[PDB]
This record gives sequence, structure tokens and C-alpha cells, in this order.
Amino acid sequence: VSHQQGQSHLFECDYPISADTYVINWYKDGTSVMNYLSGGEPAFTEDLDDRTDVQFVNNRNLEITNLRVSDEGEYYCSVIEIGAGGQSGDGTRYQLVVFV
Amino acid sequence: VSHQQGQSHLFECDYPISADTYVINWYKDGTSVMNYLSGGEPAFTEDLDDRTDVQFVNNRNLEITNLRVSDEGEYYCSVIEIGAGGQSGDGTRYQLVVFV
Repeated sequence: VSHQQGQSHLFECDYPISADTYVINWYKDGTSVMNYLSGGEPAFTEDLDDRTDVQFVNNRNLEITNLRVSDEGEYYCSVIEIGAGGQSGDGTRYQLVVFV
Repeated sequence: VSHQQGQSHLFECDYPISADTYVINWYKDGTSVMNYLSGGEPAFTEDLDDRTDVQFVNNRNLEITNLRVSDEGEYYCSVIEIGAGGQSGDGTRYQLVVFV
């Protein structure tokens, strides 16, 4: 995915969630930039901390409304299901390129 | 770790957990064999499903009391912290050989 700074991007988590209770994290270059427990609220961390232009969309997807060059990197979601037969996995990885 | 079948082994999750709300998973060869949400109960899955000799110890460690040859593989814990500044990471990877 390639964009100019100031554009927006929505990153899609394409991992199936069937459990009633589950956790979602968004990762940037292998570091968690957001965590969420089902029924709770998103907590943005590391590079996405203090960012007013980031949103957790439909309790799943990651929106960066005001892309910076520093937002460049690899992004993916990780899901952990809680309970019997609970599964765990990663969504598709996306390489974000941002130009001036 | 190299053990004869019938021996026991305790796998240690050495990830520091300071957060109040968190999730612990144990992985075997990259596949989750147990999940746990703080305040909840462990759920054993995949190869550890329906094992009466497996236990979640002191709310973090993995005990297999009656090792089978099929139990061999690589094990590690993953922790996800929930909330502001929440981190996530893996414990040390352990390699288990079980022989007849």
C-alpha cells in the first residue's frame, strides 16, 4: 500500500473471530501499537500512542487518518480467542509506504 | 529438555506480567495449546485438549505430568497485556525431546 503523507489508510484484519471473548492486537514491525479485549476499549501504544488521528474501526480494523512518513512499516493484526477450542492467529501483513 | 515417556515436565513462562488484565497462551510448534484470560480459567486446546495429566500452574506455567512421545516439540508462552501502555511478547522457547 502506497500513499502520500496526509492521506488516510484503513488496515483490514482478515482473521475470523467466532469466540464470544477475544483479544485483538495491531502490530507495527512486530511491536504492538494497539490492544483490545472484546467488550472493552482500544488502547493505542508505542508509535500510535498520543496520536489523535488513529481509530479502531468496527471493533476490528486499524484506521490512520493522517499518514506520516514515520508511519511507514509492516502492519498486521493478531487475534486470540478465549475459551474452549479457542484459536489464535495473524491477519494478512501489509507494507505501508508513505511519500512526501 | 530430553525425557523418557512417563516423565513430567514444567514449562516456565518467564515473561514479566505487571498489568492487571492480560491473556496468556501456551504454544506448541506455533499452535496454541492453551489460552487463559486473567480472572478466568485455562482452556487446553489442540494436542493438549482432553489431557487429564496437563495443568496450568500458579496462573502462568505449563505442566505435563505424563509425557508422551507425541508431546515433543517447541513450547513457549505469549503474553498480551490489556490497557494503556499494554505490551506483548513471548517467553523463552523450550525444545522438548521425548523418547520411548
